[PDB]
Formats: sequence, C-alpha cells, structure tokens
Amino acid sequence: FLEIDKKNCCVFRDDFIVKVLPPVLGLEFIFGLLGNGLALWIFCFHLKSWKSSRIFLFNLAVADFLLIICLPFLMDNYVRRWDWKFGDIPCRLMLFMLAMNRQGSIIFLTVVAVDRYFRVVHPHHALNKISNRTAAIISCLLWGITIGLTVHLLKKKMPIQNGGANLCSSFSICHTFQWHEAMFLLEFFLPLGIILFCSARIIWSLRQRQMDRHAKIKRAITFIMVVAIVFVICFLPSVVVRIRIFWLLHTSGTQNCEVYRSVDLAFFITLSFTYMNSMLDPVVYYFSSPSF
Amino acid sequence: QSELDQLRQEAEQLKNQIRDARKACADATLSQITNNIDPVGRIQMRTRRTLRGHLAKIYAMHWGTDSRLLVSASQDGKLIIWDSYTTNKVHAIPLRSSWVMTCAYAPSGNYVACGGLDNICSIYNLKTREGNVRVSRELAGHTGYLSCCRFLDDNQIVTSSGDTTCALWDIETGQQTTTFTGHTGDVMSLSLAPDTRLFVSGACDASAKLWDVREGMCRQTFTGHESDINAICFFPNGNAFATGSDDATCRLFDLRADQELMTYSHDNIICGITSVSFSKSGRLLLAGYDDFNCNVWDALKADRAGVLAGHDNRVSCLGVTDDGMAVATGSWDSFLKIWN
Amino acid sequence: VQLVESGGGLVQPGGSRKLSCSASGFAFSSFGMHWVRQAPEKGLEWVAYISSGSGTIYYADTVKGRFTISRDDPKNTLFLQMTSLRSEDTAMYYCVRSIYYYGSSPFDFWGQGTTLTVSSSDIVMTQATSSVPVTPGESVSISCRSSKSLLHSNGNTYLYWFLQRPGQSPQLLIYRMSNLASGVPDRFSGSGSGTAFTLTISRLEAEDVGVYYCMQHLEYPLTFGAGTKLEL
Amino acid sequence: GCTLSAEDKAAVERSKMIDRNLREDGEKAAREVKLLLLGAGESGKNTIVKQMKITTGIVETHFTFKDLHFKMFDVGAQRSERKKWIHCFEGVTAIIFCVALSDYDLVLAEDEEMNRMHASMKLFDSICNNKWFTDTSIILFLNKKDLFEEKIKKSPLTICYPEYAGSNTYEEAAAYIQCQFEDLNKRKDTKEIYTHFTCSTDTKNVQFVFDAVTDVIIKNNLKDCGL
Amino acid sequence: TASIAQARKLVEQLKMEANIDRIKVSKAAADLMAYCEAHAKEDPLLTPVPASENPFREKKF
Ligand SMILES: O=C(O)c1cccnc1
Repeated sequence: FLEIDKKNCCVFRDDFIVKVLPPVLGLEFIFGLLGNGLALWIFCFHLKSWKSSRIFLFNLAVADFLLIICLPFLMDNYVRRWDWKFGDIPCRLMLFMLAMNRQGSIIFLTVVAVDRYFRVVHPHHALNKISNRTAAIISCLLWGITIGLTVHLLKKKMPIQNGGANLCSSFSICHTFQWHEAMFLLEFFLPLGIILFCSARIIWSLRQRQMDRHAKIKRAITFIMVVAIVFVICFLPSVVVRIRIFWLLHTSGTQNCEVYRSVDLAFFITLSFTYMNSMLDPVVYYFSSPSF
Repeated sequence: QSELDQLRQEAEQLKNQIRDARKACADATLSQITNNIDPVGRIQMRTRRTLRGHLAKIYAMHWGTDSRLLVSASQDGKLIIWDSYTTNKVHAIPLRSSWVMTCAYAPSGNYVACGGLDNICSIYNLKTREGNVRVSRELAGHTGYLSCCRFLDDNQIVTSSGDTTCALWDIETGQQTTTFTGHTGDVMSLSLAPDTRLFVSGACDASAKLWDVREGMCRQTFTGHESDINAICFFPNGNAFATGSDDATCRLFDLRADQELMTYSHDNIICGITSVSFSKSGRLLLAGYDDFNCNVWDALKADRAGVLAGHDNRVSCLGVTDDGMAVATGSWDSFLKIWN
Repeated sequence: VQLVESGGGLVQPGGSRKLSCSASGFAFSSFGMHWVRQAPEKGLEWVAYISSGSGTIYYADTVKGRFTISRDDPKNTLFLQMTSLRSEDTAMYYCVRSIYYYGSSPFDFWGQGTTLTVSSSDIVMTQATSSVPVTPGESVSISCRSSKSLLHSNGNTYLYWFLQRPGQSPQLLIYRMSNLASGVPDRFSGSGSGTAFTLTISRLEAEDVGVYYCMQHLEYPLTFGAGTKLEL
Repeated sequence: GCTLSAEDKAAVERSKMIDRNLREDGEKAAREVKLLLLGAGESGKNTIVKQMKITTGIVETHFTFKDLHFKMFDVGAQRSERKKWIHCFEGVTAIIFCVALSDYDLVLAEDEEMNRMHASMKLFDSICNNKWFTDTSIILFLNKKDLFEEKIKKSPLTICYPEYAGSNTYEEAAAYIQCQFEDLNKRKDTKEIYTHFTCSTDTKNVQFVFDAVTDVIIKNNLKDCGL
Repeated sequence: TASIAQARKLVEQLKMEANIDRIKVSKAAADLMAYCEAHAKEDPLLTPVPASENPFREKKF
C-alpha cells in the first residue's frame, strides 16, 4: 500500500520475500564470505598488492567484501517482512554500505576492464606501467567518487515506518526522481557500455593479433567474456525491472499499486541477483586468474 | 708426437706426487680435531636494515672498510653507495654499461670499482672537488666479462675475468701491470689476503688458485670441487680460504697444508653457492645460495648454525663488515638486507 | 670550482636587491647552498640555506621573511632576493657550497662574496679570545665554547672551523670537530667534547694567520663564533 | 621526526633526491624493450643491426621504432661460457636469434666435422630450453635467404638434414629449416617462437620485431594483471 | 708444437707448486681453531651484543 516519505511511494511487505530471499542471501553471504575471505587474506598476506592491476583487484575485493559483510543485516531484515529491528542510523548506514559497495564494485569492475583494455589493445601505453603509489591514488579517488554519490542516502531519515512496521529500503517507488534510482540506471548503463566496449575490443585485438592460439590467451579471451556476461546477468535483471517501474510511473502515476507488488517482488529477487555478483567476483576475478 | 705426450706423462706424475704428498700431510680431519669444541648455538640474525632502491637484480655488494658504507651494483645500471646505519643512499653512480657483475669499495673509500659484461673495470672517484662521482679510470684489457674486482690500494686493483685470467692493474697508468694466466675456466671470484700479498681466485674449472701479487705466479692450486667455483673468501687468518661452488658445497682449503680441510654441504641443498664470507673470527661461514637464502655455517664443525632467510630471489652477494658487526646480503630480488 | 657572487653595491634602505651567485666548475644541483654574511669588521653570520633540489629552505631569524633564496640548477645560479633592506644588512655576502652525505665536508667552498652597502634557541658559539699574536712556528690552540652540546646522539660533533685570511673568503679547516678539510695541511687539528672545543695549529706559518671562526651545524640557524684573529 | 641532526636531515633529503632519480631512471628503463641478440659466429647479426638501426665487451644497439625504444644486446664477443652470464638477460623482452640459413652446408672454423646449421641448432637448443628463458619469447631470424635459395639450387639440404624428404625448392627447404628450428622448443606452451626471413627487406624486419615484441608485451601485461 | 708451450708451462707450474714446504693438516686445523678461539669475543655475529653496542637497531619513525 501507499506510503509518503516526501512523495507517495507504494511499499509492500509481500510474503514471497520471507520465503525465498533469506536463503539466497544466506547462500550469497557464505559463498562470498569464503571467497572474499580467501581473496582478501591472499591479497593481504600471501601476495601483497604488487602491481597496479592487483591494487584494482584488491579494491574490487574490499568493495564486495564490505557488501557481503553488510549483507547479513539485510538477511536479518528479510527474516522479517520489512521490519528493521536494528535501530535507525544502523539501517541508514546499511543502505549506504549496500549502495556504495554495489557502485564501488561496479566502478572497480570497470577500472579492471579498462586496465585490461589498455593492457591488450594499447600495450605500449604509460597507463600499463603505472606504479603502486598512483594505482592506490586512483583507487582511493574512485572510492571518493562512489562515496560522494552515495552519501545522499546517509542524509536520509533511515527507517521509514509503514503503519507500525519500520521499513528501511532506499529503493522506494517515488515519482520525485531521486539520485538513487538514476544512479542505479547510470551505474549499469555507463559501465555496461565501458565494460562491453573494452571486452569486445580486447577480444577483437587478441584475434587480430592472431595470438589466440596460445594455451593461456584463449583461456583469457573466454574469461573476459565471462566477466562481461557475469556483469550482465547480475545487473541487467534489476535494471529492466527498474525500467518497468519507471514505465509504470510514467503510465500510471501512484494510483493503483497492486501490479507494483509483483514488479517489486521481482525487483528484490533481482536485487539478490545483484549481490550474487559480489559473491561471484572472487572466484571469477582471482581464482580464475593465474599468477595467484 | 712423443714430446708432448711424455711431458703430459710427467704432468700426471707431478699430479700423483702432489696428491700423495698432500695425502701424506692429511692425517686428521678438521671436523675430528674440533670435535671437542663446544659448537656455536642457533645463530639467530634478524634483518636489521633493508636497503631499497635498486630496480633490477643486485649482482655484487662490497662493504667499505669503515664498516658503515657499502656499495652495491645492480643491473639497472646503478652503483649505489649506501649508508647502512641510517639506511640512506650516499651516492647513485649511473654506469656506462648496465651489465655490471662486480663492484669493489676501495679500502680508503675514495674510489669504487664496477665491471661486468663490458669487459671494463670502471673506477669511480667518490671524493671529487665536484659533487658528482666521475669515472677516474676504465680498465679495458680483459677480453671476457669481469666477474670480480678487488682493490689492493688506491692505485692497485686485481680483477677476475671470464677470459680465464686475473689481472693486477695500475689505476693511474690504466694498464695491467700483472696478468695471472693459470686458470682454464672462467675465473668467477677473487679474495685478497688480509696482508694483500696473496689472493685466491676460484674459476669454472672447479679449481681455486692461490696467486702472488708481486711475483705474478700461481703459488698453489686447489682442486676439491666438482662444479664451477662461484665464490671465494679468505679466512681472517689469511692462511685458509673457503670456496663456494655450483656443487652446492662450500669447501675450506688451507694454504699451508695445500688441501681441503672441510666440506660445508647439506643433503637438503641442491643449488649452488653464489657468495661466501667469514665472520671476524672465521668461526662463522656465511654462504649465499640459489634457494633464496643465506646459510650460516659453523666454519669449524660443518654444522649449519643459522639461516638468513629474507630474500624473494637468489642471494647473489654477501659481505661481512670489517669489524664483523653485520652481514649485508644483497640478492636478485633488488634488495640488500643487513643482518645482525 | 668557482663561486662568483654578483650584485651588491650601494642600496638605499627599504629597497630590494637580488644577489646572484653564478656557480661554475662543480655539480651545482647536488650542493645545498648557503648565504653567509660578514658585517664590516665583524664576524660571520649565516643568512639563508637552500637544499639540493630546493626542497628545504631555512633563513636566519634576522632575515626570516624579508629575504628569499632560490636556485637555477640549469643556469648554475643561486639568488638571494633581499626585500626591505635594513641598515644592519650591510655586509659581504658569501655564498657557500655544502653537500650533506655520510662523510661529506660541507661549507668547504666559499665564494668571494659581494660587498652590499646599505645607508641608514640559537646555539651561541663563544670564542672568548679574540686576538692571539703568535710567531711562525708556535703551536697555537684556538678555542671555542658552545652554549649547547654539539655532540649529537649518532656520534659526531657538528663543529666547523674556518679560516678567513685577510682579503680572502673563509676556508673550511676542520669539519665535524675533528676531520681536516681536503686542501688543509696536517697542522690544524680539532678536538673537544660536546661544548668545549679547540683548534690546535702546529708549526704556524705566514699564511695561517687570519681570523678563525668556529661554527655549529647541529641546529639551524648555523651560528658562527666571533673570530679569533691571529697576527704575527 | 626531529631525532635527526641538521646534517642527518639533509643527508636523508639527499637520499630522497637519489630515490627520485632512481625511480625516474627505472621508469625510463621500463619503457625500453631489451632484446638479447644471439646467433652463431657467421649468422648475420650485424646485417640485422645495420638494417634495423638506421674493442671488447657486449654491444648495445639502441633504436626507436613506432615510439618504442629498443635495446639490442649483442653478446657475440663473449668467448666465455654462457652459463655464468646468461642469467643477466633473464627478464629480457625477447631473444633475437639470427641464423644464416645459407650455412646449412658450411662447416665451422674451429671444428670442421660439425656443420654450421647444426651448431646454430645446438645453440638454439641451449638458449631456448634454458632455465632463464622459459618464458622469454624468441624472435628467430633466418637471415641469408636469397643466398640460401641459390645454394639449394647448387647443393641439397640432405648435406645438412639426412632425414629430409623434400625437394630443392625454396619454400620446402625454408619451411623445413623453420620447423626444425621450432621443434627445438621444449616448452611450447610458455614461450613463443616468432620466425622471419630477412634477405633484402626495407623496414620489414624491425616491423616484425615490433609486432613480436608487442605480442610479448601484451602477454606480459596480461601476466601483470593475472589473466 | 701447436700447444707445447702451454703444456710445458703446465709441467713447470706443477713442478714449482710441488716444491713447497707443506704444513701438516693437524697444525693447520689447530691454528685455525686457535684463531677462532683467540678472536671469539671479538665477533659480534656469534655473540649477539645488546642493542646499545649494536649500530643496527629498530627505528621509531
Ligand atoms: O542493498 C541495497 O541496495 C538495498 C536493499 C534494499 C533496500 N535498499 C537498498
């Protein structure tokens, strides 16, 4: 039913969430826990962040690690229908950690894809031979770019009550056009274009150099399309249902909300498909990686 | 050809006579004479300083006789004088040839040498009226790579080379006053005696030859190894020396007995020795290996006292200071570590 | 090796003057360069210092703010922009070569400075004597007293002995309390402990006479002693 | 920290200046491509360095092609054994290996029972299967190509290779020499052998060197990113 | 006659380094052992001196 934080945004405590979302979030939590635990443990003690690309991969690891350690808070929320039983500023920083680590994971996937693009199609570039003390500067500046776009949730009212149930979700169906939903669409579409352009150009260069016949290059040209399709099958089903939401906002307003219930149930299952990229990025970005 | 064959018969007679003479001198091994001696304990040396700044593999270091400055040569074309107590760099000498295989600090400290694949011992004046380090001489008479150079004085330097010869030089003249032409493999190491009248030179013919600097002769020859001798170091007495070879054994020879005294080998060691030094008393035999770590040998009981394990690549150079205070250990992982 | 200072002359007070030092014959970009005053018939006084690569700039608290020292390592040129020139700034401004590594001899080359004429905490180095008449051949012991222990914790004592012959720029004799400089003959020797210092000249000659300044290099500003003049 | 003296601080500052110059020199040398130029005694290395770049020791040949600085280290004047200095070129980008393929029938100057192409084969076997060049790619050059295509009209390849079953045309014998040199690779999955024939070409050998070095730099970029 | 000078000077070298007065290996080993005990206290590597006498320490900054 309807709710107005500052505008009218129909919210729903639908009963399919409590059935299916805590198991998939528990699986994503424990799988990403073992993956990012091994990954951050290796990147901190076994092999240090020796290269520029290892710094960018470590930043992807700490981004999706902060996401999966934020994740059991959202799981314990999903044991409830939408009641947040853990205060008001903890859920505000929980939504901040979710949105910021989801966008930071996307930004670090994109910078690893651009680093691989310059390592393949522009191999005599200065950006391939950059030191650690500028790779860490670039990574902390990208962290700043992400946090500066996601702190607008930090300045929010935290839990928004429904009728007694204390909801805390930063993806409310509001027609105001907040920076969070536009940042969702932008954080897909601009890194989709960059990751797809860089991956397609990497495959086209490693085929035009006739060097795909090597035993390890044809592994890499598969595991670059693998990270591209992992990005797509994890982030696209949330963005298409958010575009369905925007279509219903342009065609329907906020009058009848019972089709929004099904659309938002789909939206939150695909938001679990978002965090499974945070689960999958350890094995795909480091355990598929040689020299590891 | 009868004459060459009858004289090599005389040569084999001389080898048999020398072998049986030094076998008649062999009555009791050093490992059974020093069996009553209380062994040194578990040598635990920590990395006190680590010297960062070389970009490529460090091929040689040499301590200054002030026991604080050391030069290190790496194949990024840089000769770096380090201050060890403060870790900081005193000079960076860019080399005309990047392929440096040896470096030597002068005992005065005024000069430093380097050399390698350019077959030239460049000598660098550290103490100029200008603030730069300039080349004072380039010794260009060797036809193989320079594997070791060693300063006798400010003006004398003996250089090992891969053309199977050592050579005593005069720096103000620029020409070799003496050539030591006895080895049949590439000479890979030098060690001056402490009284600087003798030097030993190990070569790739598995033989160490003791030379006389003044007379220019091969005084003694020491064949105890199976593979190429990469490293040599005099005992602080000057009456013995140890050799590090690719046989993965260190052998200590004596000048007065003219034979091998010990064998510092371990059955868990298959890779050769790149570097050999002694402590200030000669009780400890610091030996660098290709298994990425130095090994500290009891030089009187052949029991491995300690292990200096801090290097990510092959230990290529090590020196103990003249006061025996520290062991610098440079390596192919582009760092020198100071141990104590 | 030549340090040729330029500029100076008569400057009416409150006006600026840029003192240039064209360096020649040495690797200028490697040397930390100093400016050292010498007021007429007075002692040496350190003015400014710029590091090798211009990364560290110190001034005397007399000139802190009014003076600026700068380099041109391509042109091998040291500058001293002297804004708001007071009447105590009339002196001969020597430019001093100095390099700092382990075992270096800083303050070892001084330029023949420019006489600049103007119209009208710190470690005090006390040389209690101020004029010692000696014949050639006598063993002199010029002393110097510090207001603070110049013996640092690392082991060396940052005391610098200079000889300003008349009509000559100062010349470093003893660097770090015991070490003779490069052109200095083995007749000067330094000794001392922390605060009390002495320079023992043995078998004095006719060119060894002149003014003798001790200088600390433990702490900035580098204060000189009032010089012990030697006559015949 | 104020535990240092006024001269200890300036010595530390001098060391940081030295560090800055060392880092800039290492970054300058990181852009440059190091090439270990090898080959037999009469293999045509000097023809290669005089048509690619347009006393004792080893000889470096700096040249610039398409905004890469290359450095070709000729080590032909080292009569000492390769075992004691070949690890100096561990970390070289590629190995230019020149083979005068017209010397299939010719024998050496120091030993006249071994022919020069089999000596070049044994040198290629020692260099390719070395422990230091397990991943260093080899840009192999078969140099004297037109002299080879004349000499096989005058003398067959069965003098060199007895197991050869082809005729005395150029393309058969040239592909046979190329495959018999590329069969000396015992890694075959870690290092790549790039092969060319360099008789009278105009700026094509250095283009082949740039392309093979670009493939090596792509593979080392991908290993620097773990891929 | 091609390398008779090399082989004959090899015979001369084997003749001159045969005619050296060797010392028995017991006296050589005992002189090395006497040098090792006569200088054992002047060895900062087998006797690790405490940090006030060692110039190589750990730094606060
Ligand atoms: O983690 C998120 O992105 C999230 C999930 C539910 C509600 N708001 C944000």
